[PDB]
Amino acid sequence: QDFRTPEFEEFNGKPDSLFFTDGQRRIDFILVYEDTNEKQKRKRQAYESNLICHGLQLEATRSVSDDKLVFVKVHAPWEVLCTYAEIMHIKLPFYILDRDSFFNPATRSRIVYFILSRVKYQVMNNVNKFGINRLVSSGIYKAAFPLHDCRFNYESEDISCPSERYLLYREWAHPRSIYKKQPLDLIRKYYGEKIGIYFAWLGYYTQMLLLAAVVGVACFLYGYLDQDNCTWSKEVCDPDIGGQILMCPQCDRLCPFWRLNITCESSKKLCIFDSFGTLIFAVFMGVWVTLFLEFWKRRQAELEYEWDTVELQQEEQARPEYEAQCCGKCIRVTLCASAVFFWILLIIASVIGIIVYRLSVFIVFSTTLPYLTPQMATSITASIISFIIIMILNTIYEKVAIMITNFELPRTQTDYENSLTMKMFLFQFVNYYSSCFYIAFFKGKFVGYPGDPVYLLGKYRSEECDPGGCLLELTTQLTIIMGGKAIWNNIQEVLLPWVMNITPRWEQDYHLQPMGKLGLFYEYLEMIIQFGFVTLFVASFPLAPLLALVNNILEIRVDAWKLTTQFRRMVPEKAQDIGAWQPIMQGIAILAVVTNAMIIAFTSDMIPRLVYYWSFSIPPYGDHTYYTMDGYINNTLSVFNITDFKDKENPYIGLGNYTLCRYRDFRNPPGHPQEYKHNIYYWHVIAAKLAFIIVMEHIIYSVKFFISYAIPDVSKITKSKIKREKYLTQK
Amino acid sequence: QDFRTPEFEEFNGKPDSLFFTDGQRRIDFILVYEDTNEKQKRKRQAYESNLICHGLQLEATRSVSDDKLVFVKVHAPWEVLCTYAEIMHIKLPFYILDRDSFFNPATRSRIVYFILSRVKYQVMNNVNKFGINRLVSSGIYKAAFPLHDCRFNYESEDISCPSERYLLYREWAHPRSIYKKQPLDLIRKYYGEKIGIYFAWLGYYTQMLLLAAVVGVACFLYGYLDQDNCTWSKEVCDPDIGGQILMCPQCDRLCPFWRLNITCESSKKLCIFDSFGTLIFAVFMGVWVTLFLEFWKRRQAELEYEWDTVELQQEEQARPEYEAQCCGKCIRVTLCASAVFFWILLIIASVIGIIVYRLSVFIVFSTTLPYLTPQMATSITASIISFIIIMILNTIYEKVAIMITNFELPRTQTDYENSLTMKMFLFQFVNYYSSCFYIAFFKGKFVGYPGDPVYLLGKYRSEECDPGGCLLELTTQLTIIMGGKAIWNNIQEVLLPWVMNITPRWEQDYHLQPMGKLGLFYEYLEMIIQFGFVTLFVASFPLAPLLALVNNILEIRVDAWKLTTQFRRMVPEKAQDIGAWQPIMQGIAILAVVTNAMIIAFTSDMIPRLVYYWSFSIPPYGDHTYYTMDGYINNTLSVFNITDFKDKENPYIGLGNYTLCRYRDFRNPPGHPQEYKHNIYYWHVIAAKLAFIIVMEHIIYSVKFFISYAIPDVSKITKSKIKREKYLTQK
Ligand SMILES: CCCCCCCCCC(=O)OC[C@@H](COP(=O)(O)OCC[N+](C)(C)C)OC(=O)CCCCCCCCC
Ligand SMILES: CCCCCCCCCC(=O)OC[C@@H](COP(=O)(O)OCC[N+](C)(C)C)OC(=O)CCCCCCCCC
Repeated sequence: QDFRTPEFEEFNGKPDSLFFTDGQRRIDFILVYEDTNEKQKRKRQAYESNLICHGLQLEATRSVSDDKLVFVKVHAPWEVLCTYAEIMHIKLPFYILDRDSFFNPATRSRIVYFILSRVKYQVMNNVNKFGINRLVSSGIYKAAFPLHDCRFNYESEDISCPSERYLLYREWAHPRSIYKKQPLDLIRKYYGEKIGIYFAWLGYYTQMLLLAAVVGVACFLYGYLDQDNCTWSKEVCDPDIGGQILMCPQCDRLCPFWRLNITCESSKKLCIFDSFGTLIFAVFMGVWVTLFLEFWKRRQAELEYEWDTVELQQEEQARPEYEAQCCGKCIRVTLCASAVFFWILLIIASVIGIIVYRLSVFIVFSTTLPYLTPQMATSITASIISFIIIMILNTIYEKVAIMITNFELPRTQTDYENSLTMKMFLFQFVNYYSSCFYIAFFKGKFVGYPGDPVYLLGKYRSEECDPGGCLLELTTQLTIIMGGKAIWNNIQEVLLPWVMNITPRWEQDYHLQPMGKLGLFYEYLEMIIQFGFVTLFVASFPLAPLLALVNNILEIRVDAWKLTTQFRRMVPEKAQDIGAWQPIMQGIAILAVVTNAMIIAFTSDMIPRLVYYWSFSIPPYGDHTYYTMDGYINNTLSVFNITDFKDKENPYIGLGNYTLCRYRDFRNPPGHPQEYKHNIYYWHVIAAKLAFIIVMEHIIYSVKFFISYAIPDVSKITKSKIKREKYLTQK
Repeated sequence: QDFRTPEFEEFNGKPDSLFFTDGQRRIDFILVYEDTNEKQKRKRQAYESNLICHGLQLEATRSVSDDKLVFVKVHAPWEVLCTYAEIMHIKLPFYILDRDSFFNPATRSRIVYFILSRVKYQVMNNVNKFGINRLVSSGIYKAAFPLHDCRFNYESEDISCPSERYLLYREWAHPRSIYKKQPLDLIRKYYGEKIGIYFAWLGYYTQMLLLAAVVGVACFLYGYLDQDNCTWSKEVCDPDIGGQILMCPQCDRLCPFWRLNITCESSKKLCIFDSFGTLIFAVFMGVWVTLFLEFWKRRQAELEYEWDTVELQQEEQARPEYEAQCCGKCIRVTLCASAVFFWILLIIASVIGIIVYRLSVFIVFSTTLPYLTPQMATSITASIISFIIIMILNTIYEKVAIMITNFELPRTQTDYENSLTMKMFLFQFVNYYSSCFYIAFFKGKFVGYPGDPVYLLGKYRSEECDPGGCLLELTTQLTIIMGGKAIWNNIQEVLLPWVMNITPRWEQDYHLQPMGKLGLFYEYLEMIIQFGFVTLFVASFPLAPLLALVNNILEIRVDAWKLTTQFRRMVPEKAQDIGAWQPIMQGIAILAVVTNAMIIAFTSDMIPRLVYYWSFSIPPYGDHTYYTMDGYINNTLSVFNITDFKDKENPYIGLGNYTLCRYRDFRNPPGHPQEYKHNIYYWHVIAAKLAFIIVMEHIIYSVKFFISYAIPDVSKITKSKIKREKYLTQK
């Protein structure tokens, strides 16, 4: 009730003062309020009473535009600065040249934020009810933000203070400054080591993506230049050889007998994407991943020394919702785990809907066709509809997961962000990569011969793949999803405000958007999901690091322009690493080695070509003299006489005027004793596929272990600097 | 020259005083010397001068038995105790009840050892030439040991001091106290947290080996009880079926045509060791390994809290050899790496000598035979000769590796122990497990059909395996090596001093053996090598954890009796973990998952039995009705008509009066078009083997990752104790 703030001067002489009316002390925080309201007014006055009794100097100012709002300028004198600096253990370099400039205003802002989080506001209905975040959650204060130095598109009128926001906008956040390196010490000094380590991680990720994109475009150029040497494509759309294959139908009855002449252009793309260049690129990408992780740990330790992020934390004060709300926690985490499991089953049901749509619209496209084949058109529209489902479901799960982790009770903001990180990454992982996993590993891998086809649930045959392989469909789906997400983000964040185009400093900072309690987390998530698209399916097509590099180069500058201009100034924090995203990245790495090996083995369909080249064109099995690839299509596809194993009994007879069809499997001809069991060539191919998985997995994992053992976790320059600062501190 | 020690009292009133002649101050160290000698005498007197000038109180005593030796009792007063306790940051619990008993004499001994390592002994030929270890390396002091409390087999005569060595011998080191648990706080308090963490690791290793041995003897009892249900053994030594197989010869000419009747007893053991019980045990042993590592990290963090081992280290003073001796370091480490690579190539040449011996003595045993077959006798004598070579080579490499790492120059004792650990573990690893790796993975796996056998170097055919499999020979080799090492250590350390069966305290402690600069390191190495025998080849036979448990139970007590009675009292040190042995153990774990999977797949020969049971006894391939195992031997072994592919041209004709032989491979009969290429059954078996490797490796590694994620790295009780001590220290 007593000890009100010093009353309003409201002079508004300079538009950007960043100082009190006496001009000798600097504003650190701004607290905004308005004026059943009498007890809240007593509450605010008691908070300011305990605030002045703690030692912070205060001032009021009524707003010149809207007289309901009152702005409270908060300054910390030097004494409480030294006491709470010794309390929270801030590392310092020494310079007593200016007491005001000894602490940069980021450090002053986090000191005043610690003081505002410690102050009790006298409400003892529940005893010891304290906090500034409780006041803005209760609504008696609207915000407790610090101030920006100046406008971004102008110069600070005060020549005393540095116009650091203008310098950061001119050198880092302008889109016509996209070529310059990020000034990382300015970003750290102005925004804290939680934002600075994010932008350092993003710049380093951009450099490693540049390396991977250079090697990927080299391998893709090798494939595109060596697309003429490929023999099986030239054989499959030779009209004499592939035109007379007469492939067996794919659906039950409503699909006609089709020839293998039609897939030529498809195979003319497919040899660019399943060649030896993609194998060399995936074997490179494993080593690139372990280089990425090891040099990230080196850069993280270098930032840990240089930005002194290991300073001692506080006791991690609980959330105001957890203080205001408080076997039960066990059934709560069980209920939220069952909810996220139910949502994962919903996205699996969406994938099954994509399968059923693929079958039905393939029948429709086949009957409406009389360039692009019906299979490629079916795959393209399926990928489009699928990606639209991905966008709808990830927005809906964003809202639902916010509500789910708000339903259960975490203790602090760290545990809240960790639980939200876990469930959000789990559904974003499954939601983005489940369709690609089904295309790569479970599409056409379980269908039988046309005499006894397999039925998944009855009346729906499992979808058959093209005789070249399902790698082109996986490439189409992956490119559609990744490019659609990149174009969606570059229309939402970049194109929208670009196509859209006196008062004091605190009033200008009020008319902005706060960053939120999560902050950079969502942005982090995008890159992590993008990381999986770089890493899990890199053998699908090698041009994914180039698209990721373009999206990352634009993402750095759109995050910079969002953070400098759009968002309010946040309280600077300390962070030694990115958080849970580094264990998530290591898990994605360890899984994606296996995923790349299984994409080259099962999906890419180059191991049958290698086995036919080395062991099946030889006089024990083939009529050729030496190792050669011609005659691959005629000796690969199995022959089927029309003898249904089975009650309709007419899948192919009603439209068939030819007695013999061919199909993509490795089984015996019908004249054989074991007429439709698996051939010796099938088991040769399967043994070679699993041997390739074992050899590539063990070689890549041993190389990654040896590289992680050979590269030190911290650089020699950083060890020398640590030794030098220890030796100078000891004296 | 000045400030000599206070002169000799030599009263020798009590045999165990552990106090000075005044009786108020406790002896902490004993420095022994004797008396071109004049400069060394001046050196010793200058060392004692700087010692008394630092503040330590000294006393001399001439020896009553041998008058050349002089014993110097070293006491630290309370002032220098507090100053150097604040210097080296010793954690304390508070009790000023006795100033002498505030620091236990282990802490007093390590304080006085720090002081003796800091003191400069005035020799400024090379400037600042300092250390106590330099004096005992130079020979002017013989030793600088602390004192034991009392005799082990008697009670201390002084009722003031606790007879802690007698209590430790009575409760921990006596072989008639083998059933009691180790008193770990007494071991830690008396011997430092370098010995205490070793014995805690050994006791915990014994408990986990007890668990693994219980499950292993359960699986072995399942195999031994279910040895009658096994069908292929009953078929192979049925005289009607296996007696008429007439297997094809193994060597070139001097091996006769042998029948498969002879292997019955061998197969009667082999079904005990390749059954489903060993597969279940290896799948269990992966989870047991990750449980071992996770609960070891939990116990290590619990000891880290309880024994405060994380206290701040000093600057890691260099070795006296490195101070006395000092592109060059690069060529030195290159030369020592080439030396250890040359020695590894020598042990590979010894393995090749074992191969050549196996072939030649199999010919000799086959010609001298007219129970045990010649193959089993050949394997047994080969394992005996091999194990003798292992013992000779590991002793010789122990001496050679000491000389090699003494040739190159490490800076400190930590780097010296790490380099010796690396090269010693590398050769002990290769030396112990190379013969077992060759038996499991490269024995009989590369031999062709008897028409075109393979020659490794010319005139020597690669050795063929028995049709049951090489798992019995691997079991024999593993049991011989492990039991021979255990019996060798229990004859050398245990049986030898057991079959072998006034003066002051410092004279009794002098007539002992010092522990050495390496200490427990060699003992550590044995358990680590034994750990590989528990882990890498556990699917060979499941009774290896039982033998390891017996050897570990005896090893705890022989290390206790060595350390309490035989060895001199060492200076207590601090250690947070075991050292390099924990990364070495994690590497052995990660390798041994793969090694167990490849032992079950390639060596165990149960995947051909499963494939014949499920897919080759069926009317597509077999004459049987349902899944059954009878007819495995007749339908498994390939048939060979005598048609040599090839200049001797008579390997089998000279002793052969039968036109048809059978051999252990999966190839076609001679009437086939592809007469001797690999069968469809071969590629089915190979694909099933590699699928088993992939499935078991990914399942075991995912289970190990999920268990390492599910179990916390530190216990909840230890977190509560850390919270409580932090909350009490904050007040
Ligand atoms: C861990 C993260 C991603 C896991 C993805 C699982 C991949 C599953 C692969 C699969 O379904 O293959 C099953 C069969 C069929 O072999 P394919 O060569 O696909 O036969 C169909 C191709 N063809 C129509 C031209 C004849 O192949 C086999 O019989 C070999 C089975 C080996 C499976 C190993 C999976 C690892 C499980 C932990
Ligand atoms: C990493 C630590 C330990 C590594 C140990 C390496 C193991 C090598 C296994 C091996 O040599 O097998 C080669 C062939 C032969 O298959 P087997 O079934 O052994 O044929 C001989 C058996 N038979 C006489 C009854 C007919 O089998 C194959 O063709 C499949 C080759 C797959 C090799 C995977 C090794 C991983 C290398 C990094």
